Amino acid sequence: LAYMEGGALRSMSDKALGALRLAVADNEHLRDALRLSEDPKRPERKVQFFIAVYQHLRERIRQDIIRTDDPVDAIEQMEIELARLTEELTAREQKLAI
Amino acid sequence: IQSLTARAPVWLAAQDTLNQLCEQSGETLASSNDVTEYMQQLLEREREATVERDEVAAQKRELEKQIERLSQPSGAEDSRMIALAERFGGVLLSEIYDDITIDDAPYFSALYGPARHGIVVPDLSLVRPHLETLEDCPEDLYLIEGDPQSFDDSVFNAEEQTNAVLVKSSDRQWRYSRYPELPLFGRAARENRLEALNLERDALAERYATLSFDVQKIQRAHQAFSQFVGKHLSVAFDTDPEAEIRE
Amino acid sequence: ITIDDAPYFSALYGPARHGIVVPDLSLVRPHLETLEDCPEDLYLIEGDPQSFDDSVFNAEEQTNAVLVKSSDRQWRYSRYPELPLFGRAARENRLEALNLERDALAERYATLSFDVQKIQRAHQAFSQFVGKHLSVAFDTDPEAEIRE
Repeated sequence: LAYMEGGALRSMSDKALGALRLAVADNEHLRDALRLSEDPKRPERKVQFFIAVYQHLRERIRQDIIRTDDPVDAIEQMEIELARLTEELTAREQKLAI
Repeated sequence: IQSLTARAPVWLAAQDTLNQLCEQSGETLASSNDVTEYMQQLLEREREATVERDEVAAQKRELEKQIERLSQPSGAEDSRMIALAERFGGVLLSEIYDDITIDDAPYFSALYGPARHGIVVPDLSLVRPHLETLEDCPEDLYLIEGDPQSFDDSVFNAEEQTNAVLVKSSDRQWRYSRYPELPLFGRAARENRLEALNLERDALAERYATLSFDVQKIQRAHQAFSQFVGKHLSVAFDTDPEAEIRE
Repeated sequence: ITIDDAPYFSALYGPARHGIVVPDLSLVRPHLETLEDCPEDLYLIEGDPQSFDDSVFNAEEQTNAVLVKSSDRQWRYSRYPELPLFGRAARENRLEALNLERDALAERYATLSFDVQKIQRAHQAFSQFVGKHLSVAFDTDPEAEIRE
């Protein structure tokens, strides 16, 4: 993005914030951090929000079965878990039927 | 300078995408040809993992089929044994011997032979009409005559031997039943054994899930590489503009 | 034995289909306790291997099935199987059909491999082009500019 004027950057930021609004509807702490982050005179808050995201995304890892501190690398582990749980669901359905 | 600046953003985005894609892999890419050999290695790993996954899946399916075969009403040839059992006022012999001990279970199973799973019908004349109708049934259906509640032991030309039983099934004909393990009769701990089968299949399913996830990961990596090359090759491995622009 | 009655013979014999024609029965009883690898429900019959008399059954023929008084209070109902243990005649045509299917699969694999080879070759040609002529690819003719 180093070679793009500021107006387009503002537009992408606006669209991303619009998406985040829907995305973080459920959470309250992340929602509050986002609501703080839009003050143009406190830029660091935005950065903090990102940290607050990753930080949060780490605590809810459920590290009991996951290890990757980086949430980006935990998508594979969640996919593994969904596959395993689909197998377990099939087994449970058969057991309930019998 | 303006030409290089115009070229810049495309090159920079390309470099970032390529770096992410390669770092995701253990290897670092340096050429279009190198990307092609990486694709070939990806295909090799995929065509391997799929074979192991299918083999594990076949083993798994066999395990669940075996587990089910022991399920209901009392683990037996319940595919048609059910209808064959309630359609006539009889009771499964295996169920009749459901509570026999694990020790007497092998002896009685060997004694009864292929007739272990038979159905007790004191008349044998209820099945006489329906016999012609039966075209969907186990290739060898077994029936015994007596009181289902208190059936008297089938009279046999039995002859017990060490961990086995000889029997004379018909004139000049002997069947020698070696004491089986984990028999048909005594279907109380056989439920425990099908539980053991479930335990066994747990690891099979775990391994199958790991193989399936590996297959999915390789597929997604290949698709990402394809999309990359679709958007990316035009500027891949080209010189850095930023240094030129600064100079 | 004939193909026609082979399913009948198999249905009649049941699990006793697989049996050894030992006219003595005396080598088994001492060795009976000595048999451990043998099939759990081993079947043995007394008869002459040179001329094996028809085995003893109280057989009644139902439509594509049989009922035999196997023993007292034991009437056994069986159906006609396919590819019976008796009358195999080496069933060589089944082997041939399986070989036909395998050979068709191999031919299909060969054709697909040839197609993959051609696709690989085309890919390598494209890579070669983009490695050596991509820079000037699709660009205009400089002769007009030179003349201008």
